[PDB]
Amino acid sequence: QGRGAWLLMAFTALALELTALWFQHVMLLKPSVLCIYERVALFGVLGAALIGAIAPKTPLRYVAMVIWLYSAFRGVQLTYEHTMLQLYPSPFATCDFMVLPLDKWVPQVFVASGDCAERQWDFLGLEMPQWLLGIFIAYLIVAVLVVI
Amino acid sequence: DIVMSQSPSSLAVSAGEKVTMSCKSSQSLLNSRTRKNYLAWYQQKPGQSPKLLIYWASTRESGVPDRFTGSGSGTDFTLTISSVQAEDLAVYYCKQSYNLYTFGGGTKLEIKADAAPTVSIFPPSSEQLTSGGASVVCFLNNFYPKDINVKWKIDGSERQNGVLNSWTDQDSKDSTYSMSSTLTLTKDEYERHNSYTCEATHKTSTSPIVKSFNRNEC
Amino acid sequence: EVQLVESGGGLVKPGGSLKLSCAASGFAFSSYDMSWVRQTPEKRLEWVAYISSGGGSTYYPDTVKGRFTISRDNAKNTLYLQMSSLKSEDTAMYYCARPDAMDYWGQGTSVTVSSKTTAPSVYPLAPVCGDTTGSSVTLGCLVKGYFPEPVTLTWNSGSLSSGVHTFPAVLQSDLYTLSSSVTVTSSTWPSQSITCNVAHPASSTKVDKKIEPRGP
Repeated sequence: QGRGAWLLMAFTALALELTALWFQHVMLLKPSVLCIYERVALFGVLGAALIGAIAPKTPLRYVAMVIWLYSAFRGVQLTYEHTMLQLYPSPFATCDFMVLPLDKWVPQVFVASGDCAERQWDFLGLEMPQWLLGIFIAYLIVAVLVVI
Repeated sequence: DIVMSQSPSSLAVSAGEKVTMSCKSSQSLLNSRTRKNYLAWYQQKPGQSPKLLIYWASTRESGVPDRFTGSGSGTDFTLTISSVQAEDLAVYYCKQSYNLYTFGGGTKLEIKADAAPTVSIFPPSSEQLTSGGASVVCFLNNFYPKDINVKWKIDGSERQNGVLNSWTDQDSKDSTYSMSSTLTLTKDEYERHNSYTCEATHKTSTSPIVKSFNRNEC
Repeated sequence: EVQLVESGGGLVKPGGSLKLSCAASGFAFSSYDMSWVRQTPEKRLEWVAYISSGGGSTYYPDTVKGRFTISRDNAKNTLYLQMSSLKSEDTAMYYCARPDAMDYWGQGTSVTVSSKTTAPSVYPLAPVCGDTTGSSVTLGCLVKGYFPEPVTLTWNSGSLSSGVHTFPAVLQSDLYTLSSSVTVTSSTWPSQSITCNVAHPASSTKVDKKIEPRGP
């Protein structure tokens, strides 16, 4: 309910969610695929926290909650289907396109050129492209709880 | 695409046995993540929508009796039905759902003691006649095995041109064939004689079961 | 509990068009996906279309891709298949199915593609006009000179269902002809009524024939 509280959550996500780009390479994973669409949910919720971060007090822009609520939920819907697409994959082994990027700094944060659901074996402790459902539940569940 | 191909086309069995027909697919049906074999088995009763039976390859579906079992893995699946009840007359179809949906050709599980055909003759209907035609039929209900030589008689003189049959595909409750021969004349040619009949010869005993009637009244 | 009744299709000419609707009833419709399976005259089984839960994506085998259109309307709970440039290959029975692996299947609308509809003639089959009482009286219904398959023969509005045989229509000329036996206790006939109902869908024909004994 203060600059610190908001900045912690904005930091924790910018940090926790940016780490996403780390290890990607040695993992022998690389392809975000649908994930780029989902990466968006991070700046959606982080956007709100970092924009509302101005101070969760004097500034009435509290709207930060709804946009935080929206992006946290929007993240769950897109991540959930992604989880389902593994514990339940579809008949279209083929990939989409067979039936707003670019930016002065670097396109890196987003990418899709590589391949489809193929070898992907992860083997890292307990996967990770699905742990994200719980993590977004946390932001959403923090968000619902503060505005109930 | 993937090609599913089952063998054999048909199976006979005496009611209560083990049967294991086979489904083989052109493409392996395994995912790397989870042994998940993406093949289903659908049973389809005579003149009915197929029913889901086994999915994934092993796992049975709400109200499948343990007796149907799904083994198989990779390109090599097998369906196995122990204790064949009478209400298991069906074609059994395998489907792949690994890349689009394809089906096997089907395997007809037709059931196996003999019984006597039950004939009954039926004259033309008034209106059929008064509308310019005449057809005479007899049903051969509840017989088994399939083979039955049904012979029409006009008082004793036996003509044939225009006598079209049909066997039901084996019953599922009672598990025995049926049949129906139709002698189909012109309106006026029908009163040429008087007595009509048809006979079976079905091999419960080749004592040709006869059932008759005679024109005049009807 | 959970039902599907597809319908609305009989005969259609080559290059033709025609749209079928699966009337869905008794499950959370807007949450499942929907599929459209046909079954050829060889008894063969081809998958035909697939629409996603929220009408979002659709998929088709290359054999109908372009000519076929799997829409849905979870307002009126219907699924739709809109067939166009109709090949005489398309000639099949058309099931509407449910996946989570088709777990609840419809019943079919037969659709045939050819170049002459013919309402079926329906004559009732009363037994020997002799009073000669046996024990288990069998009566018949006869259906003749129609196109195309199928018909739908029902004894007493579906109520007479136990103890009846309906023999595979045959192909004399280019008219199908089909018979129907139904046994039953002598107690249950003449006294109690028994009628043959015949439905030709591919022509709209609701012919009813009550089985009368034989007066002069």
